[PDB]
Amino acid sequence: MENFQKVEKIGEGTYGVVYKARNKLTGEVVALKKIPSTAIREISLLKELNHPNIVKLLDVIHTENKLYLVFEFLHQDLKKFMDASALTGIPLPLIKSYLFQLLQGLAFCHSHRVLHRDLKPQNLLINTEGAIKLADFGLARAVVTLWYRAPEILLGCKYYSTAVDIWSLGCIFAEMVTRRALFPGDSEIDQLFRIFRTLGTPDEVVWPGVTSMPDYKPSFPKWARQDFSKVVPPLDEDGRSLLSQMLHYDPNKRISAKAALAHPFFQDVTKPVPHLRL
Ligand SMILES: O=C(Cc1ccc(OCCN2CCCC2)cc1)Nc1cc(C2CC2)[nH]n1
Repeated sequence: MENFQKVEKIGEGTYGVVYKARNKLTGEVVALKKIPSTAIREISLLKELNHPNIVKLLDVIHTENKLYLVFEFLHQDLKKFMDASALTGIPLPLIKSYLFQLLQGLAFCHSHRVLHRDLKPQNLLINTEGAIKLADFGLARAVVTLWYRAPEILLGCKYYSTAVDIWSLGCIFAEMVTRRALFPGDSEIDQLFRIFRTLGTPDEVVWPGVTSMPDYKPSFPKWARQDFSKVVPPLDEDGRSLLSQMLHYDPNKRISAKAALAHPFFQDVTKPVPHLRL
């Protein structure tokens, strides 16, 4: 750590403090996260999971029982960008470009059997060139917001799949379009009931095996499903169809990142430049 000069506090992550810092030898500006042997090995495997839509893990430093993760630095996160764009809304071609790029990043990690598990706007990082990148990939395996949590996790599935990331990204896509969180739960039951109130209480018809899940209760209220036309106006039919497939209850029916990239919604995808004031 004597090789780094702290510049400013980026924020407080799930694991520890994140600083913007300067590497004293290379002159490199990085993000430094201050955090068992199985953790060392899993984190070391993440150093090889390189993709243009994944924030680069430059180095892993284990000293005096403290673990430091050195990452590529980006100037802005999507949460702050969405707040800054609240009055006008993020233009649809930019939303579409960001969703396309995030799906490319997920398709890559998922092809390597690596899940994010905790996607949220705060860990999606953006630059002046129009890129968007996933941060904290694979750290979950190695107040916390529930808004993006998949229903199978809320229902107590211990062995969840890559579909949990598609659910989180669908929630984020809806929030970029409407300028409001889709399911802003403030407890696990409030989160689950908000999902049920919009998508309908799940049953054996739409989700075989749901009633056998660890935290499923037959006493859950039974709410009717709402039309996506009410949920995400003014999104077009291609976007609503894609979002519906990213929000399927059954993780097995939920669209994969690779199949989502082929969706007609992306026929006219482009890579616009965001308006960024740094
Ligand atoms: O999280 C960001 C975006 C960012 C940048 C600078 C910020 O400044 C923070 C507070 N300052 C105090 C005075 C004014 C504002 C805040 C957020 N970037 C990251 C993260 C990572 C790796 C995953 C670890 N890489 N890049």
